[PDB]
Amino acid sequence: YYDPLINPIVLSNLKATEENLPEGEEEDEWELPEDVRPIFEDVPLYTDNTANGLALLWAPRPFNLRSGRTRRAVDVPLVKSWYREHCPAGMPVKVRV
Amino acid sequence: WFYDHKPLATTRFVNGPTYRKWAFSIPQMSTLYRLANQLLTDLVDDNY
Amino acid sequence: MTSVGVPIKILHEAEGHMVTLETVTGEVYRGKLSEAEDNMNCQLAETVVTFRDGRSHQLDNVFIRGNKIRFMILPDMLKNA
Amino acid sequence: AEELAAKEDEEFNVGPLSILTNSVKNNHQVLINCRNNKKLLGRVKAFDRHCNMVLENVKEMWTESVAKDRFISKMFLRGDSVILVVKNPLAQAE
Amino acid sequence: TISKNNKMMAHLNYRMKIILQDGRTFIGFFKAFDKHMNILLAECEEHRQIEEKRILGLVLVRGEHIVSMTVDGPPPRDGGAGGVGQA
Amino acid sequence: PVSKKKFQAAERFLPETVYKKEYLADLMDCPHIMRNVAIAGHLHHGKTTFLDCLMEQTHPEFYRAEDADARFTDILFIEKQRGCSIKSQPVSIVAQDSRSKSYLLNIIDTPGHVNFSDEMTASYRLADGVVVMVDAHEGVMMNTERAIRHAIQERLAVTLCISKIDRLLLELKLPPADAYFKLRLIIDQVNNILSTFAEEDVPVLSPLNGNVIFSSGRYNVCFSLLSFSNIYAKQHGDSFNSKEFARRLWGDIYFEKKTRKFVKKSPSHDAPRTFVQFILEPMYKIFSQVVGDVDTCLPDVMAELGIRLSKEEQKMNVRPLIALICKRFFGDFSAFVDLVVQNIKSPLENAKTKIEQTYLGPADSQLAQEMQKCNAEGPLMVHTTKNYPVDDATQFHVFGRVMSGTLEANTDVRVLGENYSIQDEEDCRRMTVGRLFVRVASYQIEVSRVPAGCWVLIEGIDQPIVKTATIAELGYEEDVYIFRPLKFNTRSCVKLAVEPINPSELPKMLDGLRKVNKSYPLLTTRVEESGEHVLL
Amino acid sequence: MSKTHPPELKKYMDKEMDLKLNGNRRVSGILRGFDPFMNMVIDEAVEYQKDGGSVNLGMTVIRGNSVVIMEPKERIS
Amino acid sequence: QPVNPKPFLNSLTGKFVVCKLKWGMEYKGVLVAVDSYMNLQLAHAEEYIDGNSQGNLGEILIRCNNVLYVGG
Amino acid sequence: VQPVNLIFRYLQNRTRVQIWLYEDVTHRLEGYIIGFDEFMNVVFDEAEEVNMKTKGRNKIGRILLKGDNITLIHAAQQEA
Amino acid sequence: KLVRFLMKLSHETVNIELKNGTQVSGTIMGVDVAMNTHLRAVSMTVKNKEPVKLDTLSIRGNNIRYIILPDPLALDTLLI
Ligand SMILES: Nc1nc2c(ncn2[C@@H]2O[C@H](COP(=O)(O)OP(=O)(O)OP(=O)(O)O)[C@@H](O)[C@H]2O)c(=O)[nH]1
Ligand SMILES: [Mg+2]
Repeated sequence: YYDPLINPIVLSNLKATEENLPEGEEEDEWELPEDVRPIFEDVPLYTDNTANGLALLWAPRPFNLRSGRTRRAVDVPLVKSWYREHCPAGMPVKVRV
Repeated sequence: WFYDHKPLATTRFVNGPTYRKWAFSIPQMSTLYRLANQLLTDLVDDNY
Repeated sequence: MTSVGVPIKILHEAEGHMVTLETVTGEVYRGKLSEAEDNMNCQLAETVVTFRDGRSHQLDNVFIRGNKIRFMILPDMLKNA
Repeated sequence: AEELAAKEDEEFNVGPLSILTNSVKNNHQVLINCRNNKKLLGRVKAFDRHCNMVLENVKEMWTESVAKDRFISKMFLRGDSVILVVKNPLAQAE
Repeated sequence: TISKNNKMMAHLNYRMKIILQDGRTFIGFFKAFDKHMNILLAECEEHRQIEEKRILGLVLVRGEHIVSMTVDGPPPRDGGAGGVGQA
Repeated sequence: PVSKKKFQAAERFLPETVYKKEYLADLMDCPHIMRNVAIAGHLHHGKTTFLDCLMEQTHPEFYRAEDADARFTDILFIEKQRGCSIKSQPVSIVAQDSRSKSYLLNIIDTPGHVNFSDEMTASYRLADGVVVMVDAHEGVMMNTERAIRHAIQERLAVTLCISKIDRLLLELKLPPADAYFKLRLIIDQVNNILSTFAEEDVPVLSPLNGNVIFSSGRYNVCFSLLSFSNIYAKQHGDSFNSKEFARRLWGDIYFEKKTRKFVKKSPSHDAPRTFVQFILEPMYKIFSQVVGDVDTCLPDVMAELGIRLSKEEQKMNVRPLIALICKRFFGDFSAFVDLVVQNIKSPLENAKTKIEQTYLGPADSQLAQEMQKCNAEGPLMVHTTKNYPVDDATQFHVFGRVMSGTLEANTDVRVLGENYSIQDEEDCRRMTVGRLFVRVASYQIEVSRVPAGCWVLIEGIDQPIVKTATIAELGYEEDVYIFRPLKFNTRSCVKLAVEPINPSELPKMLDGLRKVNKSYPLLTTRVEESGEHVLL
Repeated sequence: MSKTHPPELKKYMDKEMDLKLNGNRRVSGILRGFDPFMNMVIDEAVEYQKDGGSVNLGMTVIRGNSVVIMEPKERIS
Repeated sequence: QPVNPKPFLNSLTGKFVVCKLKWGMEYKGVLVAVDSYMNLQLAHAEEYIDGNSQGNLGEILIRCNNVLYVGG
Repeated sequence: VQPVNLIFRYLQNRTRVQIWLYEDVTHRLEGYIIGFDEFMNVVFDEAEEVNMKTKGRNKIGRILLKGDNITLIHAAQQEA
Repeated sequence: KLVRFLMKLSHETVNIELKNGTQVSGTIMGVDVAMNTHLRAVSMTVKNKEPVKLDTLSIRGNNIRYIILPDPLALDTLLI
């Protein structure tokens, strides 16, 4: 869906490029055969899982992975993301240090 | 299965009792991504 | 594209090289194969025609119909493609 | 593969090929004129849309001119050589 | 033999002698063919009765003109590996 | 003594390739069947990662990580670390077009940072055309417009690749209809640049004109309207002329299922265009399925596309699975080779244009008349624009384009610098050429001769070559002129003085300054009258 | 039974073409039409006789498989 | 007004025709049947060379490729 | 213009046309086309077999000339 | 179709008359759907030339004019 935080696709003063479409009576009659059909026509463009899948792609690791090796429980440092990034603005000197 | 000892270890989602690999679905991973959210960073990229 | 036999594929790689071809009437045309087709119609640029009596002419372009070609001599390097 | 090799035999009941149809089943000799300017006289025992035939007990004759001939016990003839097939008046139903 | 797809290659890379409908004899290493019986001959030469020889190169023969072809010569040519012990 | 001073990738062996090396070397004789191509664009608009796909297709053993860009042509270790291309690297490969005819493609990857646009100039001097990468998200940016304008000034054939199209699907999540407008506007922005050049007509870019392609290097996607039409043709038994379908797959054309005909006015309130319907929506569905439904859709993806995925390929992560699905469905980037072959001139066709622009000698000198024939049997002229350090940095190899004749290894040649003139002939040397190579970034295919039109990396002549040079035949009697210096796109404003900490080690610094001056085309090293040593 | 793709004669159209036909006839004129069989249409066609005579044919159709060699007198468009 | 080959030959079916072969012999006879590939079967057919009959052949089947033209 | 459209011009005009035969350099048929098919077979009317080496003219009242034998068809002129 | 009779023959000995007048005699080791025929232990008698002896021969099937079949052949069983 076109999120309203995405700016609209417009520029005020571009010339529209010349579309050299086929023209004339002999060419409007050109037909595609009856079996030719878009490569996933009956598949829906999105499912209820699609919005979630799009979210996982930008998730923190491991959540941008759907598969992988297991790790030891000791290897997984549950809090390490917290001190890698800058200390929150209000934390005491005790905590900032 | 969320609170088993070695969850899914016997199922198709992980290789077996040696517990060396896993392969989840998106309903699984997204439910887990939600439950982790209190621990996770909000950052979407390394530019920060 | 859809699969077509190796001789025709090699002919399309003979494009841009010099080739020589003999027509069913016997004339030998040497030239630069500017186009080929899957029916092996051939356009030769820069052509030299040799008649069976051994005379010759230059010709600026020739189109030879595919089912009128007896054989071609391709260039050597196409054995590596 | 073989489906269009079996479906073939419908048209031969009525088309120009009927002279071959009658030549087989009623066993009439046919004087198949061919390219090479040679005549084959024999009983067709099979044929097809392309006009192949298998010939039993064949007499081949041509001019070489002096007449020469050869006798061939059985033959397969590639139909592209067949110009003209004639139910031979010098033979009959058998 | 040839074109029986499990043995498509049955004479590939042999040196073969090709007779065309004009009576020419080509000779060369037969190393590709087509469903139209087109053939590609590497290192090809032509031969005529007197025997007169000429060198052509890599020749593509349109299948329409081929009478027949025959094996003229073999393909060109050049307890496995391992080991554990010492001696 | 074991000073592992490595500063660039180097390959111990030649990698395997799909083509035989001998076929590459033999194609060098035919300038009809080769193209010299720059790849240009803004920073990080997908240039190097696009060349990674062509490398992966032509080199069976080439490894792309599932989660990092290989960047084969970023051979310098600083380029590995900085994550951006800093110096242009050439890559020569044989690649088949949609006809399945092999062409020798000479491609310089170029840096997209504005600062290193001197490397873009040095690459445009070797190329006959340019492919410009324009990020489907960002669109036309500062160095995109600079790369287009500089190409037209240098009289290169401009062609367009709209890269990173997955960013529309996956990050922006634009509906397929709004994706078409985003792509269209990028094409409009580019043609707005070309139409500023009124004085020399530049052919209009549109996918209908066969000179735009769409791509995503991350996911092995690259297509044009014809390569999608050929996918339909292949998939539906070639029951239609794919050229006529391609000709209808862009613009305000709508397909009508009731009538099977194509109409230029919307048959309903929401009818998708032929591009939206036949190209974008299948691309979205290739993604959205594997993104949302990796655990269930994969048999349907395999059944539709006619693809095999093993048990362990079906357990792949979403990014590498979609990339693998696209690699097996779309196959090799014939759509790129079409763009190059049909829209970029051969070195033979571009010969006349290149000598007009780049050669100082009179255009009807016999030597200019010969170079315009791009004659491999003509007199030797070579223009080298770019110097690359050998793996121990003792010396440089010079990279360049043979313009006429054949450059031969272990022969003597007259090398002319940028100061040579018929009046002041002092800037002229006889050098013996060492080995010759076809550079392919991290590795080099050695050759004994390189004919006109090709690119070559040259051993042994680098000492007098400060930046660009002309290498000319010794035997040649008439007046040899040089090729003109590079006319850069920018200036060296930033002035930075240097000074050794030991004044007894000043000779070593001066040797360093000579070397970096060879490396960077637009770097100026002065000595000021004050005695300061200055880099600009 | 086969599938026929248009010849690439498109660049020859409206230039004066020589042709050599079966039987060594030579016909010359403005080529301005073809089909998948390369059935030509030659406009203003002129026959060139075996003796240097010449005959105006006018607008002409040529069945494609009789055409042997097809050869401009003038530069490709 | 068009008069296409199949309607034409159908209108000749069961009537006397002359058929000329590409190699110069001519067969005159009643055209008994034709098919969608234009083979010709004739009855009472007689072969003429240089305008002269050389006798009745009887029923004949002329294979499609041999025919130069056929007509009344 | 296309071949089939051009034959329609001869058919619609009933222009007398001269047909060149395949391989047979010695005879040409002059007549009026009255119909044709996709195989280039021509139902030909008032057909006269011109024998150019004698300029003789036999006459053959309406024939199906098989398209396999057609080399060329052009409008017949006022000369004979 | 009758080509599917010939390829039921294999290891049969035949005389093949090619359209060129070449008589080839030998043993069929296989014949295909185009009746391209592959013979082994072959003798080509090219027209007006002395018979050569050959080990193997592949004849492009359109060159076949006729095959004299072996006289004992059980035609009744193969034409089914
Ligand atoms: N979404 C998406 N990102 C891509 C794609 N291709 C490359 N990237 C990313 O874009 C960034 C730049 O890719 P590069 O290949 O380094 O682009 P580049 O233009 O060569 O960079 P410079 O040459 O230094 O200007 C990297 O983070 C890549 O992961 C793509 O196809 N889709
Ligand atoms: Mg880069």
